[PDB]
Amino acid sequence: SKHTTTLYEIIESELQRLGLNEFVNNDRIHFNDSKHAFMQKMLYFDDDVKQIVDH
Amino acid sequence: SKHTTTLYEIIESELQRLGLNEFVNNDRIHFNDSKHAFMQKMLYFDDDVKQIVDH
Amino acid sequence: NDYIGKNKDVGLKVELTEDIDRRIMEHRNRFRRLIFNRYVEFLPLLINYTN
Amino acid sequence: CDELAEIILSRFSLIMQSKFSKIFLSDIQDETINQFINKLYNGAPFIKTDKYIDPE
Amino acid sequence: MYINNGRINYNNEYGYRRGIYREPFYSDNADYNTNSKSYYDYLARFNGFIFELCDF
Amino acid sequence: YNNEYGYRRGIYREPFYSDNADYNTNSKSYYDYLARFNGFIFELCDF
Amino acid sequence: MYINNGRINYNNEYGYRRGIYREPFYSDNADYNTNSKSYYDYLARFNGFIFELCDF
Amino acid sequence: MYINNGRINYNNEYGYRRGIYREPFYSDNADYNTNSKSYYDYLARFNGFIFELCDF
Repeated sequence: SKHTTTLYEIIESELQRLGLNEFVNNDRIHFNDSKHAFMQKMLYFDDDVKQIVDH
Repeated sequence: SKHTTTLYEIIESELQRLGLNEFVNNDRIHFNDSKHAFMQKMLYFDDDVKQIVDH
Repeated sequence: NDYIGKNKDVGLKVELTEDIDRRIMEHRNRFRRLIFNRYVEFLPLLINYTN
Repeated sequence: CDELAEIILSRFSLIMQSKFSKIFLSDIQDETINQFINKLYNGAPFIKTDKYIDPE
Repeated sequence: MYINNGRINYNNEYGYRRGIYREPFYSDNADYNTNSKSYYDYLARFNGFIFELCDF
Repeated sequence: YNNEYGYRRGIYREPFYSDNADYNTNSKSYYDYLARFNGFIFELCDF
Repeated sequence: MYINNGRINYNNEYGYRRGIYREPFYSDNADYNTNSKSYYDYLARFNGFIFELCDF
Repeated sequence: MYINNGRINYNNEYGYRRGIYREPFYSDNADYNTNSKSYYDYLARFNGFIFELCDF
């Protein structure tokens, strides 16, 4: 990301704008949650990521 | 592992997360169990190792 | 029998390639220091005075 | 001076153009290249790699 | 990084450095690419502020 | 033990047992992982 | 330091210090002049916060 | 071939070294690759501690 940007930052930006958050979730904080974490949400072909890619 | 980790290290770390122990087992200590050791388990491709790889 | 140094608990050593690379780097650094210092010593002796 | 100015324009353009570099071709984030450059720049009489880096 | 008697404590038995000296456990002769933020990320943050202002 | 009589810099390594470790680092590189850790430190303070 | 009035906050203060002379590239202390040492030493800034958080 | 009489005792009849000197039983003209832990393993241990903290 020294020049321009990567796809991951774009998708993370849109996911953050959607209102999702990595850590707190349902009143239990997880650093590497494996759900609601943006990575492991792009890899698992998740619906929100597909929506962002199409948009 | 001089630069980045090996597949064996990641699989071993996840197996240790699962709570398995290779030495003490069921109150009898074996240095090389050949049944519960992490090696001779990823070589036989146990169910745990397959779950770890698929995860 | 053959002679080797007394056993010193040092742990495992890196392979020969890493030894050679570090030796070459240390040789380069040593040469730089040597030549800089030698020029420092040589500098005051350049100009001399008659009588 | 018109003829001398044109020659200098060509002579200076050759100085700025004449810059050499070593270019490594690989995948865009293959961390082997960074390790390979680190060894090559420092002293490294012998470097061990796989067939897929293809130094030639 | 452990829990004993129901209370958590963090301690690194095998650390990279102790004092000024460096421990022998880990090897640090490896170069990793560091990818920071470019100008486009500055534009993106400014655009986010502009979006919030337009919403207000 | 670390007793040495001849000094060569950074060629000796010592094994150790890594009882636990977590390689599941949801990031594309170490830099972004450390950024995520800063964010998580703020979230943890709030929680 | 981090805990005030029964609440814990990080606050990540920044202090700017600029050395007089540039670091020696060819000194033997900086071996391979690689990247990994900074990555190893980055996490050491969180030790105080980790201890205070564990106590809290 | 007789039993150790129910008591285990460790002895090395054919060892590598005898005091300062070297025994002729084993060979030394062999070089083996030594693979230590990298920065990613330091990160893995720190992540293990963070995981335990999150569980707590």
